[PDB]
Amino acid sequence: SAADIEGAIEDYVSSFSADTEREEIGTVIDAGDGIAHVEGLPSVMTQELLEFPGGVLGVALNLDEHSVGAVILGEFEKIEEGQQVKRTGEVLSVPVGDAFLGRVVNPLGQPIDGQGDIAAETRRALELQAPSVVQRQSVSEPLQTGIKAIDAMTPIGRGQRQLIIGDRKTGKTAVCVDTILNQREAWLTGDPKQQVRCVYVAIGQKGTTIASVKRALEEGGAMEYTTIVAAPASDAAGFKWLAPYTGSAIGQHWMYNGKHVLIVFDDLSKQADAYRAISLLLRRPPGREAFPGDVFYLHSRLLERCAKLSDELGGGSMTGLPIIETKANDISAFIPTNVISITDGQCFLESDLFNQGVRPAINVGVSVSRVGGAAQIKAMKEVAGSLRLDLSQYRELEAFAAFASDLDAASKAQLDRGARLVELLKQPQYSPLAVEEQVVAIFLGTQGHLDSVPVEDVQRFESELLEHVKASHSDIFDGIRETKKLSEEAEEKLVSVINEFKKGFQASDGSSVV
Amino acid sequence: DGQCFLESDLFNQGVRPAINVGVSVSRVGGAAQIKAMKEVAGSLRLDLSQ
Amino acid sequence: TAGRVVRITGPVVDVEFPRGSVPELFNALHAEITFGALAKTLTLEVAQHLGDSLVRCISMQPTDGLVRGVEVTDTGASISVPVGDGVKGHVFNALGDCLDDPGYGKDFEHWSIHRKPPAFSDLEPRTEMLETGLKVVDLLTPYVRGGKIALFGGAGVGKTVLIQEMINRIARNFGGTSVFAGVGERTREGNDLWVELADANVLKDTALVFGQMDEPPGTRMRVALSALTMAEFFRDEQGQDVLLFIDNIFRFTQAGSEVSTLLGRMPSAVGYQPTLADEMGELQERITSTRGRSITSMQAVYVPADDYTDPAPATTFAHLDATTELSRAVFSKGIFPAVDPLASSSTILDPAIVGDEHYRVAQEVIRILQRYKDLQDIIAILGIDELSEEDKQLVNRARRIERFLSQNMMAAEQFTGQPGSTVPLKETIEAFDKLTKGEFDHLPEQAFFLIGGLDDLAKKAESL
Amino acid sequence: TAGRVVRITGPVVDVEFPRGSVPELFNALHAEITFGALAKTLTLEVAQHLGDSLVRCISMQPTDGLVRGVEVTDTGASISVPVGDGVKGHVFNALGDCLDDPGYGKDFEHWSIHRKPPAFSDLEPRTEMLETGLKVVDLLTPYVRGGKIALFGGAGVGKTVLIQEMINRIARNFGGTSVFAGVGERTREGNDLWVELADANVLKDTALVFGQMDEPPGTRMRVALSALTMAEFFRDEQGQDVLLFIDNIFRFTQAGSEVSTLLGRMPSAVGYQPTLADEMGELQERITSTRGRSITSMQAVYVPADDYTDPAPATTFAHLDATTELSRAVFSKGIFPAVDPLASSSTILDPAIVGDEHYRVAQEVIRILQRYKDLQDIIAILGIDELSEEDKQLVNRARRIERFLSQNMMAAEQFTGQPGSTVPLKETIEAFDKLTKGEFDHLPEQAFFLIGGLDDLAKKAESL
Amino acid sequence: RAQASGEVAQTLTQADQQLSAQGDQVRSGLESSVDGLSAKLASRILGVDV
Amino acid sequence: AQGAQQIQLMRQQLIRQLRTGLGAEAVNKAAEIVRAHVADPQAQSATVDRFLSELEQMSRLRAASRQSLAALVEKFDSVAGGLDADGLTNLADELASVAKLLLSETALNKHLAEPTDDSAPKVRLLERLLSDKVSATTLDLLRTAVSNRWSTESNLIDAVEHTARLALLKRAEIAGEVDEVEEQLFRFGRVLDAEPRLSALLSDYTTPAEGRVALLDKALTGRPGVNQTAAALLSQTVGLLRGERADEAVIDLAELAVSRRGEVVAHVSAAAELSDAQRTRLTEVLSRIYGRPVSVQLHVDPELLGGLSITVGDEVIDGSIASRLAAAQTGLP
Ligand SMILES: Nc1ncnc2c1ncn2[C@@H]1O[C@H](COP(=O)(O)OP(=O)(O)OP(=O)(O)O)[C@@H](O)[C@H]1O
Ligand SMILES: [Mg+2]
Repeated sequence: SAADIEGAIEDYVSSFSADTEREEIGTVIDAGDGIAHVEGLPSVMTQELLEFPGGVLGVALNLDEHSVGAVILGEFEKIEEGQQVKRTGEVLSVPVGDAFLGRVVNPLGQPIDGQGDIAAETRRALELQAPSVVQRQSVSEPLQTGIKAIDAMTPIGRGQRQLIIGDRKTGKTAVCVDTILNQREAWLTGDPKQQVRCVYVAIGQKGTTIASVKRALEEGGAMEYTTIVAAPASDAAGFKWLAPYTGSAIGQHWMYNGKHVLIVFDDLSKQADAYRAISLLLRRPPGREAFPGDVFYLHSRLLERCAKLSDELGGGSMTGLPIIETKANDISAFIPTNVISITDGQCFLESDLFNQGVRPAINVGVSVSRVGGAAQIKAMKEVAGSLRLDLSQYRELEAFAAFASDLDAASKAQLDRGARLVELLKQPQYSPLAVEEQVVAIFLGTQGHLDSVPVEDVQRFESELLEHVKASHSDIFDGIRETKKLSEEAEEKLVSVINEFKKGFQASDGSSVV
Repeated sequence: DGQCFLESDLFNQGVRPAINVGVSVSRVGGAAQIKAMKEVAGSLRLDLSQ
Repeated sequence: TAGRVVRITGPVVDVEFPRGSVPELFNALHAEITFGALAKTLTLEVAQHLGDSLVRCISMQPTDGLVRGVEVTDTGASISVPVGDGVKGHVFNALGDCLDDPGYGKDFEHWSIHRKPPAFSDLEPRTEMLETGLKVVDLLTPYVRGGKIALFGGAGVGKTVLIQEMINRIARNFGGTSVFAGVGERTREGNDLWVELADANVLKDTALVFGQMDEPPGTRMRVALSALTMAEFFRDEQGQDVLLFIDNIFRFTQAGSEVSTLLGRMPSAVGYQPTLADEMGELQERITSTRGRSITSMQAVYVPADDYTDPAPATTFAHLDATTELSRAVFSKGIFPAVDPLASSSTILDPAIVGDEHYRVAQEVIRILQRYKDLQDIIAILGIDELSEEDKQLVNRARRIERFLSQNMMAAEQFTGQPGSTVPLKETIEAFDKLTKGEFDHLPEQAFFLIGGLDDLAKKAESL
Repeated sequence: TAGRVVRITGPVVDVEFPRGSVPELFNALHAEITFGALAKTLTLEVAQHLGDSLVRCISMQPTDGLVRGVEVTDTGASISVPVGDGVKGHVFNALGDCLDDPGYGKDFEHWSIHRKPPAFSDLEPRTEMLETGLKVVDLLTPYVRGGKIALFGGAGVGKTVLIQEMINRIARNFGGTSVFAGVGERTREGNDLWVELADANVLKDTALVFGQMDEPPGTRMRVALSALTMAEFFRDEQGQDVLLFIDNIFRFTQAGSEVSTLLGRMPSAVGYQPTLADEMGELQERITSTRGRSITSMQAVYVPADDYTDPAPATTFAHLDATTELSRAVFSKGIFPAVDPLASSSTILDPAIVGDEHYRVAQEVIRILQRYKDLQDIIAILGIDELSEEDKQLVNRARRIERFLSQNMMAAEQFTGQPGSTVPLKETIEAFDKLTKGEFDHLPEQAFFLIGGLDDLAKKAESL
Repeated sequence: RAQASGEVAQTLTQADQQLSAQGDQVRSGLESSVDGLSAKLASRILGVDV
Repeated sequence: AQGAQQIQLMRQQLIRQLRTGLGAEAVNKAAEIVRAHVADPQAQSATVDRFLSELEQMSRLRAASRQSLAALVEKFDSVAGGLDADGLTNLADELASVAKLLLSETALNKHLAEPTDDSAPKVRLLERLLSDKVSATTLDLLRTAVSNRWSTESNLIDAVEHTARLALLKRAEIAGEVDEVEEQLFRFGRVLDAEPRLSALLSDYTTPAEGRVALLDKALTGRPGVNQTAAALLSQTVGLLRGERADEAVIDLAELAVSRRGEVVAHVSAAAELSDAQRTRLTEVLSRIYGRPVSVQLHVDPELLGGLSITVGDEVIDGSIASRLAAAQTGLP
């Protein structure tokens, strides 16, 4: 192969030199359940990185006059009473650089995917200040998630902090993986003003689930701009606590360098659980649901790194998509309440909607985005303006589905429109839609072109129509993409092509749609 | 190995001794019955729950 | 003489002082984090005396990087905030540090944020209505001078536009000022508010005091007190009526709860701090009218689990004199300021504080609007034509009333150019008396949109 | 340099050692109880180093009879269990001592019960369906060959019956090695499983490790690890496909909670230990299958208080590919295997793996059942006659679908008298497509109860 | 896709074998240079020529 | 392309694992080389001399108890000016006797230790129960101690016991045997570090103090090699442990002995007992580094592969060739 098999080692032996620097030592006096108390280390600083004899690492987290209670970062069983603990003079820091794209790294920045090392451009402390009020800018650029429901009803603008919140197996990781996949078109442009770099932080997930997500991203082409900061359930509570901060630091390095980042925390509930475990093991006073007093701060300190920077700082942005698992759809629990308060908007996913087939299962109405239309392109803003009111009216009218003969003409029309809009917002997994396709699809429904298609066929009628437009009338898509608005001539062309397609469309019931 | 969940509501209704057939169960089941009783009452609990 | 940090458990820092120099409670102490990446000057607020010359403090800034044995210097006074005309037009944090212009106000007069409420003999024994000039507020839910107003709402319901409107009205009509106490701000929302106020040119009449969410709970708990201290200086020294916004005073309660948990105090009923009512009282009692000048406050309130019986909202509402609820449904109908006339309420809408004519007209308007809200279902399902003639007349009158509750706000002047209207209370009362009696049921509905008073109604009608 | 017992509190024993001989964590120590009635060698596991050369240990056998000051000798290594093909066909306890033949594996290769999970580099997702023959499982919660499967349930809803049925449906024909870890389950059912396996000649290919609930917390903690060590040996050192049945994995976390407060840990929510997630995560991650080395693990999970929001089941959910979820609501209605079709889920139920036909039928069944669940509130009060015609037809569909998901399982012959049945996946898909589409609306609903297949449906309909 | 997966799997194993051996070859040169590398490392740690 | 990247990553994995194996073999060979090289005595001496050349280029009491103990030490310093050798021995013995009394009479210790500001009542109890039974100097210090407030009751004992030690140390100062007493204290400390059974037997304070003192005399201090001051200090300590470790206590006593004389003990570990030349060089370099006179105490540790390690205060200066070899091993890419 090459001489490097020896040469590298040579470079080490020629370059290696363990010099004799003075060091402050502590001694482990207690050790149990992932926490080690270290007597000594007079000059240790809070959240410092202590190194234990067996190559183990810990974070000096409680400092008393007697001992330093440190949370051990893995390999806890190798810690014993009387062991020597050396202090590294550095607060928690992680390497950061463009080399992390396509890599799976543990919360310390060390690769765990089995490939080579990562060439770090720099190091960032996990607890650096978030951008201040004066350093930010109004959220005004869309971050197309590719999910019609989110992009139409609760748009996410880069610089925003949108919470995907819902019970288990409701479609959250699916939504965030779809969002990551949707950025491939932006990535292939090569324009940093469009490129979105993704950081999927997995907290408390099993290794095979992280592997499944990585496979979904690779088969979708998203792994060339995505890093996976993985803290699998096998990892110590310290890693589950640090993983969001690791991912946030890796993203922040790009963000301050003019790039746009997309951070997915999945989940922050397990982050909170790991922090609770650490706090209770350190005997910090408990509160509601046993969480420490500063658990809110734990999440806030994190999510407030996700900001859009002013043009003086390069204009980069970091978008947060924390994922929270709500038990029995109880959004009033402690952590859900905290993160709903922190975040700028909420996609509430419900298992009832998932089973009804409303998957991706965003409960529109209850779901909100405080950034609003500022996070939408003009085409989607104008097309999807009436969508929310139509869906609200449909949910009001749903009790009348059996008496459509007895309702007013306008009410029955609203019911029929709403059913088709609901079918329109449905979307298959791992298949995000470009913003132009979403614009055309929502245009079909809001403008009434689906009013003739049967409900059960709407999903197909959309899917084919776009498949037609892309292949034959791409001028519409190109116009929407390049100009960001649905021009009148483009709208007329779109209506003409919709009508032409209607004639050739075979409804599943055998009827004709014109 | 089983429950005999006695219910106050059933007790008042005159269903005495108050076995809520649905919740109650014996996981030893037919093994703890004589063959005549097992054959006669094989599905009795499930029939009553239904 | 200077203390030494002996314990650091997250935000909680214990400081050992020489026996003769233990700082008294709520004093601000300064510690230095010399680590390069996290270099800082921590402001620790003395919270307890533990004995043996130890004091337990809540760090107002993240304690990461703090080292045991680092010198802690006592300032000798509690957290002090700059006060004066200079605070107007600038954004401050809970500790009085200017965020948009660092080092600004460090040479102003500084006031401790821990001030007793007015003496009992100095309080105003009679509630006085605040004629803000908005038709909806002045008629349906009159505000209380020196009182507290809950501001229920959200995104896209014009809460920020209403805040701008009230800032303009307090600055222009009453010759007063405003202090925006951003408890638990989303830094994005805080920046948006700062730029919106600067663009509207009302920033010069408002002092912003943001305690962001990213800061530890000490600052989120003390920011309301800091902003209220600026408001108190304006009220007592400058002699100005003030308008203290507090978005969101649930945060303040929750920051108090988190601080209580950190200090080790046993949680109360629903996990709230045992002294919840006393903290809320110590905050709210200072918002009152004294010696002819008043601090009014519009305090956005979050209701956990939508449960008004929860300890936090239950304690908050013991002090709230009025309740303005902004509605998405009303906002979508073009009816700015977007106040829901039925969900909103006031505790001064009584025949005694307001005139009997005022109460009668307000109750008639409420009755009409409630009847219309009931008929909305029939209109939406069965159609307008399925109503009776009396029902159709009432529907027309209610449409016109609810559209006349809209107004050309001063905050909208920046968008359209039309000066905002300040409808006198008497004019609003007589105008709505005319509306409820059908004297204007023959004008088109578009005539009633965004117009202050009968003169504007007539002019717009003639313009259609 | 032996230790000395200082402090005994139930299952927790504190041992003071000489300074240079404090044992490492998770080491096995041997004390001796000399009282005649309870004389034994007591195995402790070092759980904490507590300082001053003291360690705190969790006793594996009951501490009844242990005396303060008794010599405690350190084994120098963690608890080791026998491994190899010798373990197949025998019953072991948590300590690796054979029960059906005492002193049997004492000379086999011994592996520590504690080992790190396989590295993330060696993990790949599993997407191969395991046909069990149960209609509900095969249709709505398809199991993954080499994946992680769970049978959640309340108390006494049929977890043991269903896990025994799965042993009957998966292991009887299995060509590899099976391991059954009875973690704090009932000893009667353990013996029943032992005799059932012996009669079916599956015992020769099955290793049973029992830590049943008569044992103290130490065994109920370490027995799952002891059995998982044998499973891991078969996975790694032999490459044989392995089945790993565990009943009940909740007892692991419950034993950890039982010893939690005696170890000095502050209790977390609902009285669980603070280390619930990490402790369970290590064990669960050791169970995964690595590429080219398959462990098909099925874990009966107990849900305390029938509350699926309890921290233990909720945290366990993240560790599983397929999760059948038995519910007392379905059990009360007479449906056996008692699966909640809506709450249960599987990651392999995608159109790309099970096919478009299977996926469509499963999603239509779930849709009908969810609509029925939403309507049950209306039906109980307003009556079925007031539903829409489409909704009425859907309700009639859904009742039959719920009853058709019931099946006469082989392991439940003593619950129903009738023998078990096996339904091919193709027949299940066809039958449920017919139901959801209507081809069976004319048959009585009781014809769909405990039948298992279309031929049985026709026969029972004719018998009705 | 199936054909590509099969061909890539065959290529991978072919490569796994070739690598394996290539590694054994190199392992040799490795054991030849181990002596010099160890001498250099010992000299470095001792602070003087070994 | 994914398969191409897979084979490329397999190649890189092979390169990395072969490099890891080569590095492991290389440092194992370097370990053998150094083990052979370190065994030489001249080479070992040269290595430690090189280490010294490299170096050439370089309290648990809380506030109230801390201040009270400082005041008591100041009072002892004031009194010691007029003391005598026999008087100092009597002072030490009487201070130990009052320490024993306080330990035995827990109620007496608790009221003599209450944090009350009023000293008159306390002193009144004091003299009432002990005035005519002890000398004057003793009471003077033995009261100063009672007057001052203490964070905890035990601290008061730790105060008087502390003085009880100083009385003996001052005696060593009177005779000029500071070096001899320190050396004997460290010898006894290392002796008690070994044979932990003896340390545990001495530690037990439940048994009568006289028995422990007799055991110590029979084992350690009953032989002519024990210095008088060191023997007295050990007897007093063994009499006043109160659950503390014997080896722990005696090494702390030696640290106090050196601290009284302004020096700080630096524990040094070496492969062999270095000669006096590099010993005095080590003392000078350590004092220069820390700006304070140092007393080096050696410990035999051939496992250090001919290197030298120092630990003083909370700081360490490690140049042990074993530690350097371990750093080289773990530093392999
Ligand atoms: N839009 C969708 N259309 C169809 N199936 C979907 C959709 N979104 C998700 N699913 C399926 O729903 C199930 C749950 O998906 P996912 O893994 O994203 O859930 P989650 O909310 O992240 O839950 P978990 O807590 O298990 O991680 C999976 O089978 C996924 O394939
Ligand atoms: Mg997920």
